[PDB]
Amino acid sequence: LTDAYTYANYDQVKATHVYLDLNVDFDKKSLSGFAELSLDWFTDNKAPLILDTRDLVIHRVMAKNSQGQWVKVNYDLAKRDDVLGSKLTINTPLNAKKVRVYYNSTEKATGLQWLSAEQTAGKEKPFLFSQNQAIHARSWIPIQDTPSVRVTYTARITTDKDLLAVMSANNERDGDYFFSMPQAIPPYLIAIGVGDLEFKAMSHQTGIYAESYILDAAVAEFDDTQAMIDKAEQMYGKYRWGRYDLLMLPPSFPFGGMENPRLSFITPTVVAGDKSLVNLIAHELAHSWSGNLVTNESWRDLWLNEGFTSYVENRIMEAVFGTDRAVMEQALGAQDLNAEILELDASDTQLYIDLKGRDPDDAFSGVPYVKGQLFLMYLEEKFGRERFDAFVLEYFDSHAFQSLGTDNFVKYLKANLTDKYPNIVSDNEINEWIFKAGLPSYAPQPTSNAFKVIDKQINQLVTDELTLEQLPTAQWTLHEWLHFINNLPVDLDHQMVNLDKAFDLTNSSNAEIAHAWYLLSVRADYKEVYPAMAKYLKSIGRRKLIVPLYKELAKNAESKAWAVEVYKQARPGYHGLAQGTVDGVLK
Ligand SMILES: [Zn+2]
Repeated sequence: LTDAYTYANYDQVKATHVYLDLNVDFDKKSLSGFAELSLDWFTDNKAPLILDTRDLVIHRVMAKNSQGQWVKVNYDLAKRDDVLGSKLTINTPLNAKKVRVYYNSTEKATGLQWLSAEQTAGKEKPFLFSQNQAIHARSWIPIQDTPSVRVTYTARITTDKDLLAVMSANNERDGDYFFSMPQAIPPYLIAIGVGDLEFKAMSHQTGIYAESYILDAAVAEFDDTQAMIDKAEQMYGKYRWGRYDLLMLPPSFPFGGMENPRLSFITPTVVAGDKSLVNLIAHELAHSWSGNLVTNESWRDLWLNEGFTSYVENRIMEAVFGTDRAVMEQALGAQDLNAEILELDASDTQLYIDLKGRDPDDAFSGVPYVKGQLFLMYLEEKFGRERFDAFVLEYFDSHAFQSLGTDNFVKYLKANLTDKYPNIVSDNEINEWIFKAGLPSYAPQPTSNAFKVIDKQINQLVTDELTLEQLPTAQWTLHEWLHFINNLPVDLDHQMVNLDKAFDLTNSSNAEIAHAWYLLSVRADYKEVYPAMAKYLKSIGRRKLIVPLYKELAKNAESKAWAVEVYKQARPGYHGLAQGTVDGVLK
């Protein structure tokens, strides 16, 4: 029961399957039908089935008694929590083997985005998609929303004729689809998308679903993913899910992607045209092992997820693209970790983070990913890949479709590494790594030559105050451009213009570029890139591409006001998960 946030008494009862009978109503913006949990009881004496819910409407609850008869049981729907929602206590027959809840979700459901046909690319049909991480599955599924509880699911979804349903299971149009996931997964991984979707594959087990405009552009961009999976299997074990597809969501998607088994939800912001932001997909394919195959039991073990997924993400990048692309990305990333540790509370920089009773979304940083990566990179360098990678492979094989907590990871990390090959790493470096704030100083600090030739170059003194701009720009990769803009000095102000007029980083195609540019601009007061930044902020709603922009922007009361004026235009359209965040950084 290492886990607040769940009213679910997963102590005595545990659901092993979920049959969903739902109807997708776009006018009422609600899914309505029923959830049929199949349970496994541990205690011989009577106990209630406690389930998590949110802005769910309950019609009736049934359970199967000692004689398989669907009898009506009664429930209590507790007062709504601000973060956990309303606890549903259903009074179930001693050992009820099943329970059927009849409900609907409401449009205020926090785990679902209802996009009007106009907020879509087709402009003709609306679009729906889920995001159930961390604790939003309950907003449209009465269940034990806990990463500690894994269930298989089958689901009968009803939609309109001329709309397609997708989920994180096997899809065998008409408007009557039924999906099946025979693989036990925690709820945050139950996902659904409905819209005017088209499908093209790329390989034998990889394809894409999208709105046509981005379809072929997307298939041209991730046609490497098959490679990700073959190189990834080589070192990490088999891809136990069968198929791996990509679901491009509309520009409104708040994140960069969700690792929904068999169907990763990807932001359109990565279809750049040059394959530069592709580590995102290598990153979502990494979850297949960390955070999907083996999942954190609570949200304080969230690093066992992002950490390892970030580490494996890079490896897959080295294997298919080469270690120079690979460490060019570890550096670029470690620079932000350092920047975040600085703006962060010296309590959140810990790996086994304390949530303090916060929202699993509020309490969220880059820490567990990069610091959890440097951590495993530390054990790599310490033991070697042979030994480290054999261990990591067993680690995934041994926890196949299981849950794990920080304390136990340690027990295993010791019994299978740190103690297997003794006297290399001490339990002080282990404890220090996962429990203490900031970085250990002896923490790997990936360094990229190419980057660092640039470092030397950024030294064109006061400005064209040694060297012209006849640098190797015409050879600069996306990575090499973010490093330039990134450690370029914040004292260029206007001084800045050669830069934009020569390379035009303002109207820069790649979004990452546009980002780092406006970030630096507003910092140095390059006040010139405010209009382009406006459309940018109004257009895209990915958090990690507007959030930090709204932060720096909202730190000069005169500037912080320009924010509210635009955030009042871009506000509608953003995903709730984003609005929420920007709503706080904008006072
Ligand atoms: Zn992730």
